[PDB]
Amino acid sequence: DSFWEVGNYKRTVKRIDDGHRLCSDLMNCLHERARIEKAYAQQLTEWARRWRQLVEKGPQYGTVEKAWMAFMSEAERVSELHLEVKASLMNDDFEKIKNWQKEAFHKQMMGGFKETKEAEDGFRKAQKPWAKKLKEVEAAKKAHHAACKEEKLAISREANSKADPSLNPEQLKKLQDKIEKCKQDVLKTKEKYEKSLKELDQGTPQYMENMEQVFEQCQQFEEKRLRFFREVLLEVQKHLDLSNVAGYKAIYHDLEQSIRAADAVEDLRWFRANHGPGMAMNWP
Amino acid sequence: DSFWEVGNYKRTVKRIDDGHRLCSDLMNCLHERARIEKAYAQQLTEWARRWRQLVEKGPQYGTVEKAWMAFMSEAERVSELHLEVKASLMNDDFEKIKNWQKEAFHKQMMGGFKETKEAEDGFRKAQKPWAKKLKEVEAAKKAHHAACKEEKLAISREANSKADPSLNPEQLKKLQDKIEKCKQDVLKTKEKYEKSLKELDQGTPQYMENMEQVFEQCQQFEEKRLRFFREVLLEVQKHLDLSNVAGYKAIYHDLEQSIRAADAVEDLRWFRANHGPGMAMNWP
Ligand SMILES: [Ca+2]
Ligand SMILES: [Ca+2]
Repeated sequence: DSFWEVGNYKRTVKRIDDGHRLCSDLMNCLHERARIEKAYAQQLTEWARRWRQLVEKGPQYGTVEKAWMAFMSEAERVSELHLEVKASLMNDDFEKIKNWQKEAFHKQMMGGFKETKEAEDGFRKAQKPWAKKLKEVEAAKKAHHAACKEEKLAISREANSKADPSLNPEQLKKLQDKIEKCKQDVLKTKEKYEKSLKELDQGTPQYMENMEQVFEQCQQFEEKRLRFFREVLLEVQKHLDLSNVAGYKAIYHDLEQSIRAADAVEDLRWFRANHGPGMAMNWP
Repeated sequence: DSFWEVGNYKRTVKRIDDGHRLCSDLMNCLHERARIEKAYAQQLTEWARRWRQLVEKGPQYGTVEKAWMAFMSEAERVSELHLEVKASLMNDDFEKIKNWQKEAFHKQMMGGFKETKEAEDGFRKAQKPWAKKLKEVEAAKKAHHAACKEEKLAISREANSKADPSLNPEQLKKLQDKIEKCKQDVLKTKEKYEKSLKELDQGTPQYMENMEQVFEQCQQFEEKRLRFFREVLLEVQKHLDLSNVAGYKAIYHDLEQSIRAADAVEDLRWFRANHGPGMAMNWP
């Protein structure tokens, strides 16, 4: 089963479809990654909505409160970033691939892709001849191998009959000339076989040349996809990369500052003035 | 409403109990955030496991199959950084608060922190000599404010008892005693409501003293907690920041590298040699 075996070009043709399917796989892949990012963002948001509420209603006041409260903002900000990845993966990468797909494969009226049919017929036309001059070069192989086994009979039937009491000038003759319609026949086919075999090696270079034709045509098509894949993945890479986004760092620089603004004393001074000895008192 | 109003110290005392609850709230807050970080990593890990298989058993081959495989790596590595966040939030932040909480609030087996009573009883204590005298002054208030109306009750019995059928002198002669004896009381009563009111001011400066003495305790306790939130929050802030890890930038360098490593031309050669014309063929 080598590429040259009549009809083994099927693998090359199979690749045109694999191409379209790989396009869909990659879309699903990026889509799944998008749903995941969105899920993380949504959770961070729920957490932020939930704890901003709980902290506000709880007995925590002052700068320590704000400090605590800054994390809800941090959570919400991270969420946004991840929704940007989701957006990028979807509106950019996903749509890009979806369009490349529709622009590279076209439906055949009957069903299937034109570029696949185009390659299928190309390989047929290019192999049609060499194959014909093989179906017979294969049939002339049986006509011979059927004699090189039919000859072992005229020699076998004359050895089994050579030892029998019911022999006659006739029965003994119906085995004599048979070793001719075989011996002189085997050579008769030994030429049929040997001929077409050389009647094939004179068209073999032509056959290879035509197959290279169609094949190169397929490599050109595959090349466009392989290259398109590299371009796309490089963009998806930059989309997922939050490790270099200055905006991401800003979130935490801001977070810290808030946490530092936390001034205990001031919070205590407040409590003394609004709930402690510092309050006004109209004595008796 | 004022803090100096007897028993209003309750608020300063309730703060103690609240301090315990805030430690717990902050714990669950970090805990939930941890759950979310783990969810994300969990999800990124399934995606990678799923797509490493789909690509391996898929028709994508060559350098491009690895540029694709490179995103599963990114997924697995981002995931680890996140299980690292959870690990910190739980093993470090949550536990740190969990120690500070328990070992700072001596919870008395029966029910109630020994730190609360310390202030509860301390307040009752400092507010006894005052709540005591106030009870005297108070009782000496509705007593005099009763003698002032006691005489004005009899004066309406003498001057308002002349239009009665034949007045009996034996009565008016002593009916004027009622209106008189009253002033003898509004003489002493007025002297008590005024004497006690001074016995009240001879303790006010001492009252406030003992009172602001306990407050300061409570303040300094609350201050322990507040400063502690500032310290533990600065630590959580760090743990959340993914930028704080070098390997983070290394993930997208390694991703980019692999992708760039994708070569169309190269990948094609391989196909031609493993499925195309390049293949070896033993001709007939
Ligand atoms: Ca304890
Ligand atoms: Ca304790």
